[PDB]
Amino acid sequence: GESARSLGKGSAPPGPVPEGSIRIYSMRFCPFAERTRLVLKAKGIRHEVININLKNKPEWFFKKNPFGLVPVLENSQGQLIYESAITCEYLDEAYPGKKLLPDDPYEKACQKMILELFSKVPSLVGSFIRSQNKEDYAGLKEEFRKEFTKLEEVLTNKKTTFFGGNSISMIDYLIWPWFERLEAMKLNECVDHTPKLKLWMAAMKEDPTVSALLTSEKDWQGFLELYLQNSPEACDYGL
Amino acid sequence: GESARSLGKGSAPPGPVPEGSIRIYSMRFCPFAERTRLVLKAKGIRHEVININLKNKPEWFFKKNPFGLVPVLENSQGQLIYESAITCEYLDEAYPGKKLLPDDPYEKACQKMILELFSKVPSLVGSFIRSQNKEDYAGLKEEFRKEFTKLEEVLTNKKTTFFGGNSISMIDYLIWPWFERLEAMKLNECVDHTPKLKLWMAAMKEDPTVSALLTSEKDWQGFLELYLQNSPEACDYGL
Ligand SMILES: *S(=O)(=O)Oc1ccc2nc(-c3ccc(Cl)cc3)cc(C(=O)O)c2c1
Ligand SMILES: *S(=O)(=O)Oc1ccc2nc(-c3ccc(Cl)cc3)cc(C(=O)O)c2c1
Repeated sequence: GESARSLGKGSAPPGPVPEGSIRIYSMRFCPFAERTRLVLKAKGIRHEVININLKNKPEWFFKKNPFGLVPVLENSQGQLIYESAITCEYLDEAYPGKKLLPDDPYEKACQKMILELFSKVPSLVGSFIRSQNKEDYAGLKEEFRKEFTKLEEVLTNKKTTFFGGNSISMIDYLIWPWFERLEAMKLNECVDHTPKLKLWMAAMKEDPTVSALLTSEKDWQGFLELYLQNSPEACDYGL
Repeated sequence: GESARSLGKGSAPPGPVPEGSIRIYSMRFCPFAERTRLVLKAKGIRHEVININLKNKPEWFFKKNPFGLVPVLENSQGQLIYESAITCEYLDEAYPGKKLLPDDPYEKACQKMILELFSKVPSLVGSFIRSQNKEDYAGLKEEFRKEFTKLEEVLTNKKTTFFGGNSISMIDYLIWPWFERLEAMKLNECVDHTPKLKLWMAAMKEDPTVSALLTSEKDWQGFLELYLQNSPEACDYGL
């Protein structure tokens, strides 16, 4: 439990990444970094995690990513890779095991097109934070439904359980972390008129990788409570 | 000249793409679609162009891309690919000739990270359109310089003429179309304190692919004049 505690302002910069492992600079409740962690787990990649206190960042972390954002991968050769979708594609290419992206140029482009379709959803988390009452909440639900109908159309067209076929693949993991938090946001009704999307969510929760990393509603709310209180302890909720 | 004229509202949907060619739905002055055209030319890919009148779109074009945006690739097998960066990566993978993206997972990720670094520049075209006087213009220049300093740092770190090395590669073509329009926007002073970036621009203009597709300042201004007048003839400036 204690080894997961975040590194913040004044922490010593970590040592080199050992041969045979890759490191991810992450935060336990960041959906972008969850993408990378899903991919690490799905591909069976040996790794270490350093959590970053994003409310109280170490100065040395800007040497890992000049933008100060997680996720960041660092390997034994000293190479640094950031931007969540880039870290995921890098891992899929650089490591053996289950290929998460198809080899076919067209089918890979399709996955990336679905990812572009999804692009408005992460910024609706900001809309969620700024929603203060029942009227804001009604409008927010409508904003989520609008985006979710687009994803429903993809699953209708394909007639598969997942966004890349009948097997879980990269695209599913790239979109999953925002769906993971719907119940905690009280936005689970927004999939009510998207039945294929609703079944997709149930199938995702049964995926061994997703299940291994899933954070409970209570933990989501614990984190959120502290994060909106602007606590430097938010990132270490539950330790 | 006349074959380049755009298809608009009421035009007949085009026939199938012939075997041996790929089609791009484009517009002659769209920088996103210029990315794809640069890649088609650089890789020596046989193709046909259908220009879309973006101020007066054919209803059938939404069957090619539900979002109604260029570029869109359509091949002889009926597959449709859109989103400019996706069309480019697709072409690099699907076709023979010069590989524009490196094979190495890390160096490919680096190109994509530079692309993410560039992400604010296309939206500064909107800032440009909304700039109405000399005070707005001063602020606009400062906004461009801020982004350009980030790219200057990439070239300083690498000590190469281009963003992916000493040879032109995918990343250069992905960012080029916005730099092509700097002189016409009267923003060429914004590279004055970024000397490596300024030399990059001069080297790009000498690239045979870039040179083959480059549009003159006068044509840029012709298009812009008509586009801001909201003309349905803007897209066909010069015919
Ligand atoms: S910060 O840590 O720099 O960035 C950040 C990380 C994670 C965030 N998660 C949420 C969130 C968490 C739980 C629930 Cl139920 C809803 C939303 C929100 C935000 C945010 O934008 O405030 C996060 C920011
Ligand atoms: S529209 O055609 O749907 O989209 C579109 C295409 C191209 C644009 N080009 C410019 C532009 C052209 C020349 C110069 Cl000097 C500066 C800017 C602007 C815009 C825009 O956002 O208005 C374009 C829109």
